[PDB]
Amino acid sequence: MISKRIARLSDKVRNTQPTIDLDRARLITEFYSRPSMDNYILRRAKAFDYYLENREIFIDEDSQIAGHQGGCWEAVVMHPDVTKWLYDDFDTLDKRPSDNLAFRSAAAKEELRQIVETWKGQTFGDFAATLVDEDMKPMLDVGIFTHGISNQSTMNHSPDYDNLIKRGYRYYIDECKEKLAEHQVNDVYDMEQQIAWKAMIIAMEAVIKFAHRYADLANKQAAECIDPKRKEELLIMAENCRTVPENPPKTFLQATQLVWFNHLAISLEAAGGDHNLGRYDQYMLPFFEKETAEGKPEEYFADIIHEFKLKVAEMWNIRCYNESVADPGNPLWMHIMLAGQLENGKDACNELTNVFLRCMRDLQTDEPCITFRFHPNINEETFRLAIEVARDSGGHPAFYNDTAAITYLLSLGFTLKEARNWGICGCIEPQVLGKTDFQSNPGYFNPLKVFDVMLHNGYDPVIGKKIGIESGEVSSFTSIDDVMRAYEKQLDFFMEKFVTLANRTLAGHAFTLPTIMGSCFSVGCVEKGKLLQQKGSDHHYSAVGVAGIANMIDSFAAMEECVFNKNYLTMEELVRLLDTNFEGKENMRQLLLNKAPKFGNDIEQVDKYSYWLIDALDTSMKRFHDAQGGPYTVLVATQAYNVEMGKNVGATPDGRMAGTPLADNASPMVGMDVNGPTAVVNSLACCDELVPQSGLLLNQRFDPAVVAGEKGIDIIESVFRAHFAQNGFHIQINVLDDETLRAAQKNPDDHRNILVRVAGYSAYFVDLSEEIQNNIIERTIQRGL
Amino acid sequence: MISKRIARLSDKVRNTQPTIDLDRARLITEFYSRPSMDNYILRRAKAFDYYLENREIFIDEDSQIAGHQGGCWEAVVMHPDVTKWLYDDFDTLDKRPSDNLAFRSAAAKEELRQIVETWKGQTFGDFAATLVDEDMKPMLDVGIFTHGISNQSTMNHSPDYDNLIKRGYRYYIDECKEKLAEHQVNDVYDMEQQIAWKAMIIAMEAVIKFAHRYADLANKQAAECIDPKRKEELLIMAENCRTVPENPPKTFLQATQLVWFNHLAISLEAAGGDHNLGRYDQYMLPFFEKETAEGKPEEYFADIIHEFKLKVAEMWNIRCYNESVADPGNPLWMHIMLAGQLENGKDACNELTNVFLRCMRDLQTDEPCITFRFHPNINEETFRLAIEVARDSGGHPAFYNDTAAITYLLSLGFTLKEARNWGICGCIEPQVLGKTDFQSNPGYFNPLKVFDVMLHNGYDPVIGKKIGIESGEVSSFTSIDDVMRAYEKQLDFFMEKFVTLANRTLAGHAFTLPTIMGSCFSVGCVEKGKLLQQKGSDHHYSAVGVAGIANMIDSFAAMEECVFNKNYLTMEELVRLLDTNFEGKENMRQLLLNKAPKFGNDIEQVDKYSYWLIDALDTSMKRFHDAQGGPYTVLVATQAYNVEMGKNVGATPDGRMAGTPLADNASPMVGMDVNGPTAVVNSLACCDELVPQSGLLLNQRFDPAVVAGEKGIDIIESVFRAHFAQNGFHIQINVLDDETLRAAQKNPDDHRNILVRVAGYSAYFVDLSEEIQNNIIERTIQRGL
Ligand SMILES: O=C(O)[C@H]1C[C@H](O)CN1
Ligand SMILES: O=C(O)[C@H]1C[C@H](O)CN1
Repeated sequence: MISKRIARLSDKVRNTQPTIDLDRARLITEFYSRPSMDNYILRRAKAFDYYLENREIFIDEDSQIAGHQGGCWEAVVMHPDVTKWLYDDFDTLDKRPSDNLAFRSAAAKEELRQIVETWKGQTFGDFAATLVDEDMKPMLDVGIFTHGISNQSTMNHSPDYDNLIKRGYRYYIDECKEKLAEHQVNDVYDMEQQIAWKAMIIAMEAVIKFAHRYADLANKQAAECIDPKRKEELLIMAENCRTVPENPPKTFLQATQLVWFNHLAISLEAAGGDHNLGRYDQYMLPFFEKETAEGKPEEYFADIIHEFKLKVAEMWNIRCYNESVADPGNPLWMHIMLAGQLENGKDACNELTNVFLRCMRDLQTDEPCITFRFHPNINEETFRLAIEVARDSGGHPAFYNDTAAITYLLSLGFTLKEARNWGICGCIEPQVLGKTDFQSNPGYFNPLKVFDVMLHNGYDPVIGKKIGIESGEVSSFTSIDDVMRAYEKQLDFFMEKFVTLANRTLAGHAFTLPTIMGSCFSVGCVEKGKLLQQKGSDHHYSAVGVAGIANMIDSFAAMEECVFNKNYLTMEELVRLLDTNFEGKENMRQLLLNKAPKFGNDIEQVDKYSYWLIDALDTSMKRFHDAQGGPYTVLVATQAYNVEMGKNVGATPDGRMAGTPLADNASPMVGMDVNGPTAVVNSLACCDELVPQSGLLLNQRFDPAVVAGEKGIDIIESVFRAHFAQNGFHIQINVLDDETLRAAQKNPDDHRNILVRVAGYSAYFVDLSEEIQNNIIERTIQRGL
Repeated sequence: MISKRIARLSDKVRNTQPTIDLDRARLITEFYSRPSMDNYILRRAKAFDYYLENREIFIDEDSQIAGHQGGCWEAVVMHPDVTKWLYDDFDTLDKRPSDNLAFRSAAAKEELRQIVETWKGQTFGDFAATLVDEDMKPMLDVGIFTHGISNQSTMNHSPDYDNLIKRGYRYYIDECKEKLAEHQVNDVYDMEQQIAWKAMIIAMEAVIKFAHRYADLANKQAAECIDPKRKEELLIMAENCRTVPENPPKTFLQATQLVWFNHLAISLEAAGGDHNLGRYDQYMLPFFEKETAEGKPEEYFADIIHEFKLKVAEMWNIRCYNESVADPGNPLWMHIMLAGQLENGKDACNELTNVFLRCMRDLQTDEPCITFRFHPNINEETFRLAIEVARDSGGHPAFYNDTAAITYLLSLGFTLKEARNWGICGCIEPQVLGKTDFQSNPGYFNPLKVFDVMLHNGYDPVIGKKIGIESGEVSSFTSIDDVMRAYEKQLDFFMEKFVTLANRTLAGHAFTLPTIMGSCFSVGCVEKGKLLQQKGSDHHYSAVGVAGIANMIDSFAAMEECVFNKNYLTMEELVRLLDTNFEGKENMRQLLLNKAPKFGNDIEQVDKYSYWLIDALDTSMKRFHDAQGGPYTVLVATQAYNVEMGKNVGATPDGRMAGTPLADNASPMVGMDVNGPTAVVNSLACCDELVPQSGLLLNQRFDPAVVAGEKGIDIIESVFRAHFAQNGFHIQINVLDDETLRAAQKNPDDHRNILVRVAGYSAYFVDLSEEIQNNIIERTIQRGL
């Protein structure tokens, strides 16, 4: 069904081999090699300007929208200034098991040399490493927590697109100028406001210059164009790129061209991801409505949305070799929000919502993450449509409950009107578009490794050493309640090592690594004259990535029913069994696995511990604030860390074997949800899903035959609405066969469009490692409920 | 009668040609050329270490103290990273008319030209240039004021030698380590403290490593040394440099080695000067007594004090070609304080004060400036000795009244015990040693130029632009009071412009240019974890250098006389008189010249205006605080700006002619004090000399025949004590023959040791330009009072 233009654009994205680009690396390295005493924030604006002035740019034949990250299709942009892993991990850059990257031409050496070696020891990531105390290094080694935003900028940019779409850069530039002219330096620290406004001005004029570069390219190409239809596309492009982003868009294409330009510019200034694109069906609606009444047909807009979506799919955010194994498929976590409600609470679904969903019906892209906002008065037509496409084309959208999200946000200090205008930076975490500086990556926390360390009263078998504290020798435990307290004591100590590292790191950013473009249109920054790292936003909070709950819940139900009720074994016998990885006593392993109930089967005796753990985690981290004064929130998600962190957790009492992967995110352990998906969501409702203010990341998988047709929607819609009626937040669907997934393993070339939801992002199954593929195939296939 | 060793050392300093050095310029430029995202304060510290690990060093055979700025005698260390003037003024650098410098090879181009080109547009001075508003540029151009600290660091450092000499660097390193260990980063700005302590550690361990380079070098020269006296010196030097500044010195020579290392380290980290050396006769006394008890003769200390004084006289602080002619001779303004009171108010003189004065009797060096602290209980021997030496030698103990300084410092928020430990950074401004961060260079202010603009109701005629405001039309002045109210409005306008620019600049240092070493032992910095620029000292205040006062006083007298009293002309006629430089009306200029009283002759009619003017400038600047929260204070001192600011002021009503030098500093104008030196100090008594906190700089010359014999060290007291009882602060004399200073121009190489006090600094007359020489020769010669 898709247009021929979109079929070629899609093909270029999906099939051009991704090549490492040296434009940015070369030009940034040359700018920072000019000695300077300019203040480092002004220097960084000026380095951004210099890079956008000299980098390569192309306009592909089929493109109606100007701009790519590179000067060729599928360029992979580099950040040797920020990323220290580009030194340690350099040799595997073009041999990865998750991220197919190639050099263009054995200018692998221009980068080995002239650049990565030149930066040795002086990258941002090298500064971040100096903030890690000696005791923390074993903690990081065995995977108790990770050191987030230590090789990326603070990322997670949420531009005020609702207002930017009406104003254009020149509005904010003039604001900074007006701010600058009435501002007095009375105190040394007042220079901060001067630097911030100036830097933001320099950077906004930089992007305008960048757009004018595409306009001139477009215009030269137009002069040599014989096809009248293309000649007109290019004169319209050149005209668009002289109008926008500097000025308000006049047309639907200009509005998309402004948002893309701004998105792209943010992507290139600093290493990082997770920037959102706002509520496209909302801020775009005046343009669709106007030009539609002018005669333009639905497909005019469809092709633009498709090119727009493909602009994002082409982007990369390369991470250290290790984050690329646990984040396989390279999530950008760049959301577009659809549906939800307006300020006054009435339905926000519109015609453009449907136009967009019908595009996804015809062509799905790995990114962006499409975030569909359910609410009680959601248009039923539109809701079921979104269900249709999640099952059919597969991949998107995930589904989100406005009533749960607005509760989280109000509990975080937002007003009702603000809460109604929420989106995501990251996997699933709610936030108020345009007015939040959400830190999605302080790091991850591994409750199960902490438990492992508690089962040995502070020593770690894996790396053999004392890294925790004495929470209590295991023989002294009278009850499940006694071991709960011993855990809470170990959890409290490690939660505080982690928050110390995270607070230190976010503070260091404030003295080394700005993000100017991402500040410009975050509400607060221009008004206060403070970039994001200097507390520019009115709202900061940090989500702790809690790597799973299922294994902890199950190993605690297993200890209660098998150690303290039925007394099948003391606890010293369990550590010996666990230490010895069940070598021999595999009869006993089956006792723990079958004789005690497992999470996700709507079994209150195991389900009671979900409430307990979410609560201790919330309580433990909430005795601190982050380095910008905001709360620490609970998020349950592992991405591929269930596998990678699992590799470092010995045998757990739930029956899980040493080094085997954990459950996936907040879902039950593989094989244990034997009672259908209404029971899985019923189990998650014992967490008190109004508590974790940055969400429970939930994966569900259905057999495509059983959820076929129109009654098949009714099954999915029921499972959904039942989740939401219990304050469920997020639900995420794969409608995929066990057999269909092995066919793509044996014959990847014939199944290069099966799109899987991994965690809070989607990826092409053939792009994923074989180890990660089998971990997605192990997921439970719900046959109904 | 001075030791052969001190004669040789003296010759090596006084006669080796200053040659521009490229170690710092080379090594620093090299370092800032390695790209780095490290924080710029940490980077500076590491830059500092790197330079100290690779600069050339050398040890003269006649030296017992290690360390020089260069690897040869009289090296001139360059600061291309800071000084913007190095580009625009490169060409004249080696053809200067009051500096006299030379390149060794064709390293003019070799390196130093190419190095400055590398830095082009990226020096600290370039960044400071951005802080000047458009409308301020004409004001700078015609010399209404000066952009202070725009090509230097905040400088003006004042180490806590009293404690340092007892603790060594290790004490402070360990205090940084302890504080770091306790410190939590709970807010982003808490990282400031981490960065401060770490940078101070790096910088102090760098100076220790540097000391070791000298130990290793001295040891090496010991073993090849065939003379057992010099061999023993070298082995002492080596043991010394393994001891200081890391640890508390144990000996007079070590205490001196420590002081010199610290001073020298500060001078090399960043451009600038005005660092004081403390009360040497005080903190050194325990070592002198213990070693004199042990049989060391006076001559042992006399030769260390001499070499130490020469170590400082060898130093350079190169300024731009403009400052290079208004500050002729390269003032370093590095004071050693002598005498004064102890904490309890008792006389602080001791044997070491005399030993020190005896050295100056025998050998005077241009720097350090020596400030003798007089007070009502001062030892009569010591005081009269100090006078003798000021007379029979390049006058160096200038004289300062403790009662007047302790009054200034009390009005500045200091305690009585604090104010007794006072010294100078700058020319004459009082501060509390170890506990003050005094800005001696916010910039100068030209009240006479402001007066010009007032006479033209806001216009500057030379440039024809209305750079000021509407003071009022001169044709409307009913009274001398009307003119005074007019000048006040103009003064307020330009004073606010000046303060705006100085405040912005001092803010600028706090985001670009640290002074780490000078922060280390400033009380407050290590305690608070703040370098000086981040408000580390408990006391910051800023002296506005007011370019003279005499011409203003005389002009207002001349106007009250000839315009308003005896109606010789009207205000419009006076203006035309002035706009034409008195052309064809020399009768009239003689009227204003002689029919109206002048300043410095104890005539109340004119002297009443000195109170009004000093009050107006104080009141006007007290509307504001500096950027660190401290007050602005008045410093009446022209330096040699009376020539270079003179050239931008038209004829004035006191009879001075367009382009003509102003009166020098806080003195009366050439020719006007005709009634003796005792009357000049009575005239300055109508200033109310308790009001200019930071002092009026007073120059007085005497005919050598008159004040000879003991009826000089009896008649000298005379004019001294009567200045002090009248609350006089500063009384600094030069006793040159006037016929001696003319013969010393025809035979330069024959009067190479003639040292004149030229505006709070002191220099050898055969090192000044002719224009600055013939102007120093127009100072009133007093034949007695
Ligand atoms: O690493 C990141 O980008 C964030 C994404 C997710 O919200 C949790 N960690
Ligand atoms: O320019 C300077 O270095 C200071 C010195 C003295 O206080 C007058 N101004």
